[PDB]
Amino acid sequence: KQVAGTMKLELAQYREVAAFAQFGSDLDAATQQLLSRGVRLTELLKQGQYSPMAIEEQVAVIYAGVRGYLDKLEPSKITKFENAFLSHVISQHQALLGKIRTDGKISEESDAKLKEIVTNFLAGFEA
Amino acid sequence: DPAPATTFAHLDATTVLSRAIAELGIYPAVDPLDSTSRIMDPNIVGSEHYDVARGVQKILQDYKSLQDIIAILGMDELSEEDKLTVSRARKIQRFLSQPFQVAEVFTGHLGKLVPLKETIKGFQQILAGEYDHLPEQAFYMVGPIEEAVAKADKLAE
Amino acid sequence: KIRSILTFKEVGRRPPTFGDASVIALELSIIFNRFRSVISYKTEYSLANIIYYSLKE
Amino acid sequence: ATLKDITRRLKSIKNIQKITKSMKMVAAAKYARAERELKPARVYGVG
Amino acid sequence: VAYWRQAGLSYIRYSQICAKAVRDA
Amino acid sequence: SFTFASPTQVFFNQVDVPTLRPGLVVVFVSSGSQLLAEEAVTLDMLDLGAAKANLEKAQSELLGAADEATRAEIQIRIEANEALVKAL
Repeated sequence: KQVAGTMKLELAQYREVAAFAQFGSDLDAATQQLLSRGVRLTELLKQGQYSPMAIEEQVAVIYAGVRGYLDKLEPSKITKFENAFLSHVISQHQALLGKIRTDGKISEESDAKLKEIVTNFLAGFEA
Repeated sequence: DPAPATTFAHLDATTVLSRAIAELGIYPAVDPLDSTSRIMDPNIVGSEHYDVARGVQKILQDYKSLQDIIAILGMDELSEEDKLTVSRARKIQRFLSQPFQVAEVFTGHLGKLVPLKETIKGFQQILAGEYDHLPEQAFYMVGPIEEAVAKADKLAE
Repeated sequence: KIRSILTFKEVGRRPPTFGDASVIALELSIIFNRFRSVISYKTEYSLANIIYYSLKE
Repeated sequence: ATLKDITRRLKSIKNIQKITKSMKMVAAAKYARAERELKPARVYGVG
Repeated sequence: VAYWRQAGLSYIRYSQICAKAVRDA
Repeated sequence: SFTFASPTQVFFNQVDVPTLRPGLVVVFVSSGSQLLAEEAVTLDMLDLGAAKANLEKAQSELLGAADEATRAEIQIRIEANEALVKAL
């Protein structure tokens, strides 16, 4: 509930504007940011088959998009990012995922740890 | 139509042909965006085969969704990114066509059979932009990708 | 567009400058459209001035 | 004449209506810049 | 005859350069 | 009345004229031929310690090299910068 509300609105706002994503090279920063964010969130809703996700894993991925950490990343690399990102947080940061489910939300401490994992990880991934 | 509609569920692989494609001279007239197979699965055909096939379908669906907009507003309105995927998609459409041995009396071209490895390689290369410099027509009605390259030289002089 | 109907590229997207007129002049009545209102329009150094004026209108 | 054909045209002309509207407003942002900048360039072009 | 107008140059290039030096200052 | 304008700015709609040559105009013009100029400005918005720095940089550019008009382009830049420190 703490991440889905935002994603819903940002996608809804994106839907009003998406028609000129390949035709809106000139328009102002506000509508440029709607397209940039919305295209990113759309990629985060893509999913492979036969691997349904725990809720904590879902919210960790939606968190990265909605807090803007993927706004500079090339859209076509997002699915590849998520696969590797999720495998990294599951393999090594099981304490963080446990805490997200323990608390029943992403706390300040969880937000801080997530920011450092995502931002550093993204730098390495887009090299 | 109830007859073919009811038939789909009985199949593992469907090849759907289209008059709109045949009418362009694209033979075999397979709709790349309406043909499916149970085994089109990264776990079955390997990730390389799957990725190129999905990549091909994406570029073709992207072009199809643009076609009508640029028929009115003009190609010139597109970013170099969009018009790059237009030119690429039109080459991929053409590289999907193929002269059949049984169709020599219709095509005027010798029949060609293309190994799976070469099919995968050819589409991979076109997607990667490795033939962005070649004319559209070099890709039409050939077998392997080498014949497109060879056709490009022949169409020059 | 002037050459495709009948050479310089990259004109019109960003507003024209005197630097644009200089580039044209250095390579070498003028015919342009003169702005009237939202709807209406009509068809050594001072040589670069005249290319510039025809660009701004 | 076919619902298929009309559905394709409707998708197409909905895209166009949204884009042409965006172009009318982008040009507005460009013409607002152009009209102000035309002021000094007009008295300058006299000579 | 000026130094710039020896091998080349037009007054347009001269003007262009001077104009840029004023903007950079 | 005397109309004094660059392509972008208009200032007026006794005056000094430097022969055009980069020089002072008191009611600065970079060049040109109402006096037409490519860059006509204040006087207030020129700086200045950067004009001195841009002069020293242009004089360091000069000891090339070599091929005529490069060279000429550097000396133009030097003349312009000299007539900027001279101005303020």
